[PDB]
Amino acid sequence: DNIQGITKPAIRRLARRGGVKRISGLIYEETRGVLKVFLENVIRDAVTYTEHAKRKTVTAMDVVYALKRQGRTLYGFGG
Amino acid sequence: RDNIQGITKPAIRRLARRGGVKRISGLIYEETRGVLKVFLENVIRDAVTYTEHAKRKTVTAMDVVYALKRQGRTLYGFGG
Amino acid sequence: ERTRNEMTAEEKRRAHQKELAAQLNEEAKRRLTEQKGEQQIQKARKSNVSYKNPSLMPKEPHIREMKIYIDKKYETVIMPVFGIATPFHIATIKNISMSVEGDYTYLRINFYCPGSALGRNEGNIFPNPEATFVKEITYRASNIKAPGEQTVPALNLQNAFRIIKEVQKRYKTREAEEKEKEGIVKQDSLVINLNRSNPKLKDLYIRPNIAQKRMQGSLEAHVNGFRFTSVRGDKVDILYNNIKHALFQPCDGEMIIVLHFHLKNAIMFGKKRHTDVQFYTEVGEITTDLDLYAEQMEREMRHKLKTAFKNFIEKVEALTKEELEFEVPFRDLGFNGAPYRSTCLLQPTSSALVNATEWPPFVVTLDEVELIHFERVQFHLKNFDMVIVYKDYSKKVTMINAIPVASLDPIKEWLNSCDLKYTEGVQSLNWTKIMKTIVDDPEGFFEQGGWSFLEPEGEGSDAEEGDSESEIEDETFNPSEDDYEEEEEDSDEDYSS
Amino acid sequence: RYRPGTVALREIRRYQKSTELLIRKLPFQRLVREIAQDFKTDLRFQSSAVMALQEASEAYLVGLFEDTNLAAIHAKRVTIMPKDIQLARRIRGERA
Amino acid sequence: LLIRKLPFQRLVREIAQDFKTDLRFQSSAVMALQEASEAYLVGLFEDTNLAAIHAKRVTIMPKDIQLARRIRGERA
Amino acid sequence: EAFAQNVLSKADVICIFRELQCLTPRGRYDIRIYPTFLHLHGKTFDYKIPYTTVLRLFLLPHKDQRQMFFVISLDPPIKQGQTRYHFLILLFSKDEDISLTLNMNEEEVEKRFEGRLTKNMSGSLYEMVSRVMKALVNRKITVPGNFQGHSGAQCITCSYKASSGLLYPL
DNA sequence: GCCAAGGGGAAAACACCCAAGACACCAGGCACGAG
DNA sequence: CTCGTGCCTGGTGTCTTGGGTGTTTTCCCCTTGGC
Repeated sequence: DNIQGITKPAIRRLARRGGVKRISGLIYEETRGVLKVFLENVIRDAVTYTEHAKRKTVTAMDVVYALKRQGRTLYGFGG
Repeated sequence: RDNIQGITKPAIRRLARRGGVKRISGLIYEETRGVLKVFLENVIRDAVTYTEHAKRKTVTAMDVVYALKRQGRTLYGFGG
Repeated sequence: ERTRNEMTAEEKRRAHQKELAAQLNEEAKRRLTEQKGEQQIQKARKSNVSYKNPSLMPKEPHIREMKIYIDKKYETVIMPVFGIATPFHIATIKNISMSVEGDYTYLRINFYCPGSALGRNEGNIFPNPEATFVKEITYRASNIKAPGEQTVPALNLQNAFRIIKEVQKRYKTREAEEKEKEGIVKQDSLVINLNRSNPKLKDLYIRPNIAQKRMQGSLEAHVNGFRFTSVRGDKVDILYNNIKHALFQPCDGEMIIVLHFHLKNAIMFGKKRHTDVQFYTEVGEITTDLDLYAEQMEREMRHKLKTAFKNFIEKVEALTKEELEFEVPFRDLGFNGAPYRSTCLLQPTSSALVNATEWPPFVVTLDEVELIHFERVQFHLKNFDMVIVYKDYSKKVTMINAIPVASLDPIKEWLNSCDLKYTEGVQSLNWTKIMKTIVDDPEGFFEQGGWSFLEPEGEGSDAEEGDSESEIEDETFNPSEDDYEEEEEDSDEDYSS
Repeated sequence: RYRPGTVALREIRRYQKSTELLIRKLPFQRLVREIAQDFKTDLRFQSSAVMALQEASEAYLVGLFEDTNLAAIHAKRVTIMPKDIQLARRIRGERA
Repeated sequence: LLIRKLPFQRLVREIAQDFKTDLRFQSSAVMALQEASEAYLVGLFEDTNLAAIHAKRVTIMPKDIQLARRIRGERA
Repeated sequence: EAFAQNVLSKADVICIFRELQCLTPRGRYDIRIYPTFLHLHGKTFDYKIPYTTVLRLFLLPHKDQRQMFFVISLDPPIKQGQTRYHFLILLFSKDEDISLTLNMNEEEVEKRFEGRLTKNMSGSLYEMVSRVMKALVNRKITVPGNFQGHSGAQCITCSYKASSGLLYPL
């Protein structure tokens, strides 16, 4: 139920950041839904890459692959 | 006759009707050609790109196939 | 192998659907062959006579004064046409314009005539369209008061200009009344359930508005109908019978809780007549401009409202001897589509397919669905469209454009469960043609298998068992005997596990 | 109604298990050669490559029109206007 | 950074549960996720505003996000 | 013609740029040019703009490379009923050709236009109209500088208020 | 008394909805073009 | 060889802007007060 924990202002601040001027309260219900769907796929992939690596705790290496594999790639890292 | 008009308004009107698009501004037909040209240009460039490794001076469906892949337009119905 | 999950939903459904097709055609033939005995609707029109004779026309000071004049009692403009006091009934004037052209004020009067009477299907409104027409009249008068005048030359134009818009809008409005007023059955009453605990709801915004702007009010159930009373004292009544459907949209995932009324007949909100009405209230902050207590109050307020409404419904259902069961849209059975102009979540109810969140409201009484066609259905598409055929072919089909293809199978299943016959077609041919075609010759239509014409000839209907098919250009891929021989070089090298 | 216009066009919906190319093949082939020429000379075009392009583009343009329709629908408009194509392209991010 | 790190981590471990227990995440991964999470929502809102613009409005609505994702092809 | 000549058989008889696509005000108007004003004749309304009121004239190439926006800064703005416009905006295609005739003597045409123009001409409406109005109002044709975007257009895709339009870096 | 600070009232600038109409699109029809 | 592409016409219908709401904010009037 922690999706309810993703505070309205947190979302609200990102919306202001995205240049949105105004928001309708349903955006929170919707935003939480969107966040889950993105997360579901990224983690499932992150899980699978970690599962392949034979580990139970995910590392940034694994998430980079999950996002990169989806074209949602992260920046600022190397090895 | 100029092939840019070869993608005649009715040829476009058919596609838009199929893309579910109902009424069409005259203005659209023109942009469609641009878009199509932009679309094709990227594709043809890539087809040539492939053709050069193959040391060929003939464009094959394989080059187009290998190209549509690269654009997220993977195509089935060609090759061996 | 044999990894398939289960028989495809279609294969199960096919027998019933195939069954429904047979049932449909028989059913269609009787209903329609029987319906073919009914007939069309007539109309009438009158001429816009300003005055019955030259003596009944006014003699007002402006007329004498070479001034453009308006006779409100006769809805007529009197103007000095080259020294001639000439009347023009306001019903002939399309609109007006005025311009100041340096030293002069120009009043331009545009009139209805061929080509100017744009937009109306009434091209050639005129009792004699081949007659020549006074397209427009333009008068000028200086902006400057000339010697001896009682009014500036331009002042007459400025007042005639202003008053014409006034009389014209008043006439247009009285005309518009008659268009909206005709076609309404006199409702007998309502009978308020006096001195009884009449169920009620108070946070209610009516839709559409009665006046120019929205109002709140409360809805009460009475002896034979509802009443919505605005906070400004307006009374709105709904006979229970006249409600074609009562559908209740809980505020679940919606910023409003709504009671949607689909009506068997349209009713006047004074401004307009509507077959659909709503009562709803806002769930929360809709206009945020860029926390548990607030969030919890949302949960409470929703539940509070949700309960209050749910109670109102039950109280009304009990009061109504259940004759008004409030259908609740089965949200997980809803899908994204556009019945009018904008994307919305269409949802099925026990007897209708609707979307009452948005406005205008969309309601499909499944009892009236003759057939459904999934146009544009194709593998390369990402969306498709749905067409509804009505049981009275004199009425147009309804499209439900761009429904996403991911909902293809679920929608068919829903339709299947509703005993609804559907068909698919990559093409999207003209239904207006198809309707007149079948309207004019249903007999021959049914004889050509009628609606079977939509069948994509999936399974072996003997009538057209071979459809329109032919071999493409192949020998049904048969690998020649010589092509298999290269297999021996699958060299047995035990490459490490 | 057994008469022409009714029967064929009606049934063509069902006869059309075919995947007829919506742009005229030669009018298009000439444009392919033309744009091909715009890129480089000596380019022999296999009809297969011409077909590959033609079919992809038609579906692709239909695809573009799917989005364009949405965007028109989005704006409460039936008639698409180039702004919709643009909107669609921008959102798809499928821009050069 | 715009979401509370706790609810965010709680949600990550919670959904992880639906796939598999035992799963927990090193700080680097959860941070990387939020780093990705913010970028996605940023892009989506920008896009949604384009729709808002396109629809001649400033108050974005879920349908704006729906259309954007719909056109974006985020769904199956 | 028959009716027109019959009228003229008893009648006692500057120019009209016909069918002008205006974005502001929205509509199609016929510009009846006059000695000191242009009578923008419309399908319901009409307006006369004294040349003195024009602050500036701008020629803005559309990003489509197929149309041009011609702008006339108005001061005062025309009062469109209650609404008022500080500009006149015209949209014409680069290939929207026309012919114009001045109901003036060639001596007068030469006299006022220094031989830059003739009593009768034909050509692209944008180039032609820009030249004709440049004279009646004397304002020079304002054009964008060397600004041509990454997309090559002489303007930028943007939004201002509850709408989208083009921002031109003049 | 002269000179200044504060609360409040009426209003302006904005994001949004509802109404009208004109042009610009498809539909209808006769003709030329080149697959 | 003749179906497909096109020039021309009328109509609509459907996209544009005008009229309008009420929310977030400022400039102004009103009045009391301190040196």
